[PDB]
Amino acid sequence: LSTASVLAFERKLDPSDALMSAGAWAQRDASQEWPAVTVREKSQTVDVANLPSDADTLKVRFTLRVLGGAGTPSACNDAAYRDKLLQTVATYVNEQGFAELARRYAHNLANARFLWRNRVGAEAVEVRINHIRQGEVARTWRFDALAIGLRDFKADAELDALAELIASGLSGSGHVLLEVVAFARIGDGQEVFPSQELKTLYSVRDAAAIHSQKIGNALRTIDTWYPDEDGLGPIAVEPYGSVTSQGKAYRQPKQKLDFYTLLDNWVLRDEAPAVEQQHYVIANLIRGGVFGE
Amino acid sequence: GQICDEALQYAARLRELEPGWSATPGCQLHDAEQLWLDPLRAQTDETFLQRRLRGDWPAEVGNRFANWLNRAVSSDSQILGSPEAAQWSQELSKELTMFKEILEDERD
Amino acid sequence: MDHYLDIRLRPDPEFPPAQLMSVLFGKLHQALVAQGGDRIGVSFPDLDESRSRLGERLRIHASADDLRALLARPWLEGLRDHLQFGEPAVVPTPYRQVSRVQAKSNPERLRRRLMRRHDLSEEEARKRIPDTVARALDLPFVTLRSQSTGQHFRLFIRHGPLQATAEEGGFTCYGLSKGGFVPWF
Amino acid sequence: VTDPEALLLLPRLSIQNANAISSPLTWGFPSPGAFTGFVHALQRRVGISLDIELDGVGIVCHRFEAQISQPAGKRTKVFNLTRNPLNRDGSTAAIVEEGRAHLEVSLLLGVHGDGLDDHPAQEIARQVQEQAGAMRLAGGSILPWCNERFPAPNAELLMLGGSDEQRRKNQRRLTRRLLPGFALVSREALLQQHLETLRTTLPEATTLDALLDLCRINFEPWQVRDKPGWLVPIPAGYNALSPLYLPGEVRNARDRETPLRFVENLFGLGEWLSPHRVAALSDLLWYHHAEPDKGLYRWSTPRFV
RNA sequence: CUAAGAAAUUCACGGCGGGCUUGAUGUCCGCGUCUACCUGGUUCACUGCCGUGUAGGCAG
Repeated sequence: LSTASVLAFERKLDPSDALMSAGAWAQRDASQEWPAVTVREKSQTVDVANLPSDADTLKVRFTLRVLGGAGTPSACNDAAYRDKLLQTVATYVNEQGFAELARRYAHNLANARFLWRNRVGAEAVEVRINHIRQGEVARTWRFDALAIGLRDFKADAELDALAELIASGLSGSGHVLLEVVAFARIGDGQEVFPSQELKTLYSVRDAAAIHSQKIGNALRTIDTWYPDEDGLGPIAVEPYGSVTSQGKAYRQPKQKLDFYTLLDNWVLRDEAPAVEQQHYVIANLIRGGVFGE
Repeated sequence: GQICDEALQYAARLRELEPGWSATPGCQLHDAEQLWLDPLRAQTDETFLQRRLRGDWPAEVGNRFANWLNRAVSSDSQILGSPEAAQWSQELSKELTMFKEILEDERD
Repeated sequence: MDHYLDIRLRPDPEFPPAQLMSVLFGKLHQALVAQGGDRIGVSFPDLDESRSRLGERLRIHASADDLRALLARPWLEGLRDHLQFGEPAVVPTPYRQVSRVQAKSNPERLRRRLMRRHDLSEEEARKRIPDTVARALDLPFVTLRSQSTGQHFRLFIRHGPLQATAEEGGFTCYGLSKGGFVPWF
Repeated sequence: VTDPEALLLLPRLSIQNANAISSPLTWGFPSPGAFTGFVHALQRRVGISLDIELDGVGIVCHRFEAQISQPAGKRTKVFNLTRNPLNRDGSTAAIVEEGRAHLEVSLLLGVHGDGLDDHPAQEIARQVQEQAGAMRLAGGSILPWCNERFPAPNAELLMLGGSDEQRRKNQRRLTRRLLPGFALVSREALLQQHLETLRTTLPEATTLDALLDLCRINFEPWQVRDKPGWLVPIPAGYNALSPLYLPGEVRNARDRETPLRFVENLFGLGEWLSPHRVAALSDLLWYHHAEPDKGLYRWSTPRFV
């Protein structure tokens, strides 16, 4: 038959905004008096993040909670479609629980992809990941500098613990809350660049920061096998796999390798694709949106 | 068809003898929804003036034509029991798509 | 010069090639001002004059020691994972220049220039410098950050006429021609 | 009747002090026979030297203002006259009533000859546009362009040369400059079937004409019937009531080289349809064809739908 | 070669004097707008410069 006339999915892996701060190196344990990056109006209207003279490194503090329960949709019209979508995602998580998806999300949390202009040219970028369930730390994590990369993903001796934590949260059996901060040495007075509004830079109170949707977009860079090639690296999850920076929308509707074309014969026609395309459809269900007509 | 032709004739007669179309006091909505009855190029246009001065499509025009077709004929929850109402709805959708394809080439 | 290094832009899902080209060009200018000298030039092997595109390759020309010094400097730090490098090899070629083409494409800067240089008025500078003095360029460009002012500027680049032989001349701190010629291949 | 190779568009054409009456039973827009005669006169002036032919017209009527007035609470109109000079004495004796009108028409002419074969494309249009500005199109002078936004857009559009999607794009590009107008086309078949509809008592054509263009109000045994379109009565050519004559036979002819006939108007039907509602523009060209065996001398538009 | 071809509506003028529109009023009851998103088009095909002239190197 047909799909739902209206159907939608709430997002998972909730990001906040990332408050920027400036400080000195080897002060990473004491980032509680690092002054926030102030935007000033100095004349041609420019907005430059003037770091202080006694402050070289940038620390971008944000938080991330994963929710779980990616199967159940928000508001589905058809009563005969919700149960078959739940059965589809249930057989998916029963044949192979999304541990490789959680590994790739952990690798997204490894290198500071949420930093976009403030990641290039950096000497060393250490992300510090906490895990807080009651109001204090449970098992913190420190990350290396060569394991940062941008495309080299591998089973690291401690990234497997972060990946199994993200999988245990996303499974739907107890959510997690991670305070992800990132220290990076950029340059004294060098203009680190957060997001900008309609120049007007985006600013939460008494600081500058990055939008939540930009950090989420940087954090869901999972998509590897799209039919054009896979040489340049992984792109971010999108139903049509679109990328504005490269400038050409991939995953064309003439081919049936798109998300709307893969789910539609996954649930109706029972044409289950390969494990990478099932990972793609499921990772396109962890980002939400308004599907259907 | 006569209603669509009268609307097209009014839209052609409006933007022919009124060259005033630019920034001014009380001209905010006359740049996006006014893509049909829009003036020529300005005197202080920018480099990418194909979006902020004159967008190259009737972007707000299609929803307005759909809303005008929905308001001009009070369709109910039982207006498709036979093909009589649904055929008029399909003809209205086709006429709206044709008017959209015609108005898309207006900014060029 | 006789030794060239081809640094190819790996295509990036996060950034267009113009973005990484501008970042590597800024790091190249920073490495050249940290090095000094007038002997290092740049060339763009994947130039397209029709599409006004710089391509994905940056070919630096210097001696072997300058390439071997710039390989081991932190001017590539953080960009080793965005790029792909070849080896310092000998050039196989006609010669051409790599020139920066400025323009007075803004009448307002020349209006304030005439006000500062002859103590005139705004209306007299408006009559003397009209708005038709703006210069259009069909040239490719890179976008970098400014020093004294802080507004991002585009450098237009023009690859000059192909001449069979080279002339003696120095280079600027951007790898561009200030008299020098670079071999085109 | 031959389909043209090209549709030479004559632009926005303000003509003043035209003939409004144009027929013993109509008073509105001038006759389309004036337009076909205008194109034949323009052919006789420019086309013999340009080695082309000119047959049809597209009558669009961008604006139309009559010289009329509604006198003091009446449902009719009267015509504005012009004061004539005096006789041998100061009589102001004869006052014959004829109407005037100012109309902005824009014609499109069907070309047949050696348009692109031996001549350029823009130069022929420039020559015919600067030739049609020194004559009169309906009984009144063709006003030239002296105002601002200098158009001169005599689009000498080729039709039979090009692919089909490019040809449809050319038609919808030429229809863009017919933007507020209204093309006039004959509907003889519509008047015929509307005559067969009300043939229950007496199938007179002059009664089916005089009971269609009106608003026939008729209640429920409380409405007016649904308006099928913008139907107008037009003169649709002449009809002879005297046999043919010799050139020098009939006293006081216009010239003694062509024969004379005593004729009488024929009243056909017409519609003012928008130029978007036609498939091709060459469908709405007015040609005049004659059958000198009988008395019919009829202008019409073939392929009007 | 067009219901073709042709055409001066002119001169003058006191609208004007008056006036009570008014009385009264119950708008009522009730509600799920939801989910997602890289502004890094150039918020000016820039900005003060060695000579009033284009010839530039210090966060350029």
